[PDB]
Amino acid sequence: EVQLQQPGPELVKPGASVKVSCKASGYSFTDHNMYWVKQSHGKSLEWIGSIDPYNGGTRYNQKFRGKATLTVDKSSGTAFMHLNSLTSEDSAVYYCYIGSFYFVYWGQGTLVTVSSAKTTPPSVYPLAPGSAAQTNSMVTLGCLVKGYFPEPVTVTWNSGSLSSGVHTFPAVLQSDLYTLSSSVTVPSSTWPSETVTCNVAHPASSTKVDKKIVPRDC
Amino acid sequence: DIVMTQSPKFMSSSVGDRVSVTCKASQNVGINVAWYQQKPGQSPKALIHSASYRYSGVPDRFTGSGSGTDFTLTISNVQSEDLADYFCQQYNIYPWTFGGATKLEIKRADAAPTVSIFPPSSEQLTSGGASVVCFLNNFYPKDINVKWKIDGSERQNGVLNSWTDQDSKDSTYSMSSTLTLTKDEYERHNSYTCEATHKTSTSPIVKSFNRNEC
Ligand SMILES: C[C@]12CC[C@H]3[C@@H](CCC4=CC(=O)CC[C@@]43C)[C@@H]1CC[C@@H]2O
Repeated sequence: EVQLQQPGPELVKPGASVKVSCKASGYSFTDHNMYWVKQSHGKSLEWIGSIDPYNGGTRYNQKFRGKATLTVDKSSGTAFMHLNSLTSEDSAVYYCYIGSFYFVYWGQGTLVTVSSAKTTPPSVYPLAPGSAAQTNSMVTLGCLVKGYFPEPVTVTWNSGSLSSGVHTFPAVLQSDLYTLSSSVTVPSSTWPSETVTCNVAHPASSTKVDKKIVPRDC
Repeated sequence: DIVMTQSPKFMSSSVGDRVSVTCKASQNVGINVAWYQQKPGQSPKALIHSASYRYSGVPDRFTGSGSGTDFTLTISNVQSEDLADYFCQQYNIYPWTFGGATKLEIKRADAAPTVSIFPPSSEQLTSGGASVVCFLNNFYPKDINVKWKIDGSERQNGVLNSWTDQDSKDSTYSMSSTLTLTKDEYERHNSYTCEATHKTSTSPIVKSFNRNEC
């Protein structure tokens, strides 16, 4: 089945370049043009350009000419978008996608952050109720994911098998560091008697942490 | 370049109501207009091509109309899962261009926030910092205020707040509030209070702990 796999997030210094890839499978590669699209935080979408794997021809949005260069490597079915002279204006999710009358398929996008600030792994802190407890109710637990750069982190609960009751809040940026929290709500009869664990992944620093929530010690 | 001007920017609808989003092109684009839905943290999903052709797998509650410059996406019998951004795109002429997103909120009965307060973890205390977290979960409508008190005194510096997108299941909102202090300031005071003020009540929901106190 059709897949467009794009790599994970990129942090780049101002003035540098980045090359984002889009690996295609599950269909005949030359059947479809590959479109590239920019989504900046809270702005709309911008078509960057397209490339046609059949003949290698390219078409560019004039606003991106001189800045984006589209190539394909047919031997691995991979399209590439090279972006030079990067500034913070270029921080965005970059997408590749294909389409026809019959379907449209987008890749998951590659977040590119253009910043001078350094990568910093998160500190992960369990949030457990202060000695208060309750009977026959719900209990809300949490995880504080503090002091990291760049975005994103991913947070799951019990490796993602706890789904309902979960709120993961958008990170806040302060002085070159992000902080977010996540809460989970489970019946009081299931915790602390059954384990609840917060899983935090920070791909930019290759950080993976599991923080079990344990009752506060008085 | 064709400019696609979308309206309204925000729309609010009860389940079962009929919503419509309009998309006005600055020049004629025939019928080469598509409509997209994008839920938070997800890639865009095509709904409609050629202004009125629904894609395979899209519910029949989604319809498109219009030609030339005026285009309209209609959602009949709106469902809570339809909460998303929506936007149009013209692909009649290069460069292809997109309208700005319309955010659809689904209406629901008012709910008071569920408030919980959490003291700093011991592992954060060992590193010389102290963050106090308060969750205000699953409330409607989206407006809400939170106040911190330290030993009964209002505390305004050092607070950072964050708000979720509308919940896909129960159509509510949540907010997190974090008060961050040095370990020293945290250990110079005893009482820590989170207060939530929401239209569901004229009385704040108060939540507290003392730095001692089994
Ligand atoms: C523009 C579009 C991608 C390109 C598609 C278009 C539908 C019509 C179409 C048919 C083709 O065979 C070429 C690609 C195109 C031109 C899609 C509608 C939405 C999607 O973004």
